[PDB]
Amino acid sequence: NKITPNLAEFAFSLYRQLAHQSNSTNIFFSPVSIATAFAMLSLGTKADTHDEILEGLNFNLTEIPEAQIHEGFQELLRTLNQPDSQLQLTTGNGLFLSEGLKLVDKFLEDVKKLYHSEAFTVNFGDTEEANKQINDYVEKGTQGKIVDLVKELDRDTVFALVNYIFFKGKWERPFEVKDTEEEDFHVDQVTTVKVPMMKRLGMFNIQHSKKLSSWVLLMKYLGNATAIFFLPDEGKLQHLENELTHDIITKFLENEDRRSASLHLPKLSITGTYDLKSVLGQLGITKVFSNGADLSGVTEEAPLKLSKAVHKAVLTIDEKGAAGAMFLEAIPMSIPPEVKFNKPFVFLMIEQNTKSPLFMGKVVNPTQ
Repeated sequence: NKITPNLAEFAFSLYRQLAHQSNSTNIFFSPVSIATAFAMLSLGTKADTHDEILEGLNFNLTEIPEAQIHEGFQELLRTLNQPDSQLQLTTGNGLFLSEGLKLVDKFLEDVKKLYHSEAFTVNFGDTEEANKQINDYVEKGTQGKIVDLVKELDRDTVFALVNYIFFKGKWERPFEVKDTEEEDFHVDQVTTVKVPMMKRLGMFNIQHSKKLSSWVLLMKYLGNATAIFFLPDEGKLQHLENELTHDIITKFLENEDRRSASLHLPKLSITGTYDLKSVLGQLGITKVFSNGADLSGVTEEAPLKLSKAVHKAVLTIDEKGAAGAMFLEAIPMSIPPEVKFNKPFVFLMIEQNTKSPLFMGKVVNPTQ
């Protein structure tokens, strides 16, 4: 897991930029899927174009050899795509290139073999049909979950990247649907809205963190992932966002102690759609999107730039997800603390093998 600290730093850098853009929107993105997509893209780039990409993913190229970078990503892809995965994690990256380009066979091999991704040739001279084929690929890859992803291409487009991911996890210790009820969600300190709220009395990996001024809940999925929910104390959301570090996360993941709690957690159906050109440009990745791009590993003779790059992540949290593991947790008599995720909170999903940050986000209003 040599690249996990870099991915964690990329997650935070990406998160802190989005939360600065808008402070009143649900955030949800996949640090892993975005970083995978552009590490794969870097294989077709050279010189500064290449270096800007890996540095933008929080890799110090003076310290970590590039072979270890791509080895880390491909080992991460090996665990996420096990055929016997209960993770129910659907992700894909599509490269759409102008059919008039002479593509380097080495790049297409690396994309399909090393990164298990997809590359398509399209006639960008028909800009509305190229857009349809891009949206059809995402809709077919998500079996109808993500529809009409790309809303507009510009006529000069010759190279587009789409990165999607959809997660519906199954809780190892599930909630009962009968106990889900409508509850208040404090969008601010004087305002509430009603949302469907799951609840369960059980033995939770849960603690209050002085450092973060937050409650910290860890719940395991069926499969190889854990969800971490951060509930900030009153007026402490910005403090929580500032203080998150990879080492603080690791200590939480090492704790296996359990205490009783009456947990209230909203059902969630949230999506995030991001312009990676704009977003990753703020993180230093710009030349690959500019006329000066060195994409000579993709095509040798003709000029090329990445004209379009979109990321869409979809999350569903509910009670269960297809029956009968039958865990019995023993609940002590004492009064269990009431931990209600009924105000803005942050969350992070972690791949259990690599400790990689599969997702990160913030819920400011479950029914936005």
